[PDB]
Amino acid sequence: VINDLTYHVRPPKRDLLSHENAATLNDVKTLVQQLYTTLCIEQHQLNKER
Amino acid sequence: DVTVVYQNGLPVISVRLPSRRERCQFTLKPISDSVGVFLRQLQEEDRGIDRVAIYSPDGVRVAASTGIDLLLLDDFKLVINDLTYHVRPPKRDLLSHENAATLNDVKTLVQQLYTTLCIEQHQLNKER
Amino acid sequence: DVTVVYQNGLPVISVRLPSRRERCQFTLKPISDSVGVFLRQLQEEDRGIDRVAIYSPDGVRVAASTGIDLLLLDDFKLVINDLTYHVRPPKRDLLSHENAATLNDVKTLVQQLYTTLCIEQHQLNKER
Amino acid sequence: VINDLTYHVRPPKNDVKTLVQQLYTTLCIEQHQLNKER
Amino acid sequence: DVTVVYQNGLPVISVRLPSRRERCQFTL
Amino acid sequence: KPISDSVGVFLRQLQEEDRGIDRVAIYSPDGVRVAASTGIDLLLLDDFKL
Repeated sequence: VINDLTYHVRPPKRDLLSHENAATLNDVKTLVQQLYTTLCIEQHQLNKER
Repeated sequence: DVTVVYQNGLPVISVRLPSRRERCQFTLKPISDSVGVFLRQLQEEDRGIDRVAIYSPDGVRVAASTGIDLLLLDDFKLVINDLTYHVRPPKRDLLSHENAATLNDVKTLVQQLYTTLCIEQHQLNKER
Repeated sequence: DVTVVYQNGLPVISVRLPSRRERCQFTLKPISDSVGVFLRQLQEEDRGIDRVAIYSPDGVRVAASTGIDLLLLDDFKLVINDLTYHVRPPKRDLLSHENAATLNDVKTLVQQLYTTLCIEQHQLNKER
Repeated sequence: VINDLTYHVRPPKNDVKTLVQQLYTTLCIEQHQLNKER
Repeated sequence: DVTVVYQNGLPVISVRLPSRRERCQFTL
Repeated sequence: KPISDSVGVFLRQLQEEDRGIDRVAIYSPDGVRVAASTGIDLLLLDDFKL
């Protein structure tokens, strides 16, 4: 969107990833993030440096 | 009407804005961001917000020092200038109270993804 | 009226703050956080706080760059402009004797998973 | 671009798989090291 | 819904504002 | 001073007199907002929701 001109723009789409594998990999990412938040890794991490 | 969905590992929160009354979305890193950065991002994207603040649902205000993902374990009340929004889709999933079973889930997904890509052939192709 | 709560092994200090008379809670760190920036963010959350100070009740000022874990054992006296608050830290239980190796194995393994995930966009960042 | 003339200046001079392979070996370092120690 | 009325010699225009959706007035 | 000051000058003085204030306004006896450049004497004709 520019001044009153809705240029609808698309990229030349390259997927290079299946949908089910994307869902599994997203689950892996979010699950590691939730566990990092859950058991408070960075506290233990700075505790080793201390 | 505030939602949040995990697209590709990042939480994508989507929110209604006062000026121009368009819903806007915000993709934010759970680790490199505090809520103060998020409120800067709200008042930076659209300057029609006089006051914004995040309320934990006990009425207590979540100040601008906490982590995003620390706040994403709970649902919470978002206050734009007058409209409040108790936002509760953050998809609280860690009800197991067992960390080892979640790591079993981790290696289950990893072995599944290892198998479905036939990646050992790619590794031998790299060495070849 | 100010309480200190352990959430996820982290101290949460909820404060009855000035003019917008609310509870504002602070998610802190024992080690990386210190008094000199805790008071900075407390001054950040309400600009109208003129004089803020903190000390163990026999002391007159606990020092700047005091470790918060040193303060998480003693009854500090929190000082705001009109208000004083001497309050206590809660008790921190531990199972670091027989679940120690198991939980630290889990901590090490999930940190290795996290540095597997996050390192790719950090290599390029450090290269830039 | 100058007002008239044109310099063709000549100066002299997958990604998911690597991540999931590092992730796969991250699950199976410790038992492999404990076996290789013996 | 914009109006303007002459209060004491000055035009007092009153207008709706997007943020907070309160009508505001302007004496000019 | 009603002969020299506008609403915005009074509100910036009320703003700087504290620091813990962020939102200030002067409303009508009705719900509408008196602007910044309005003269004080026009505001002191009647009451107002501060």
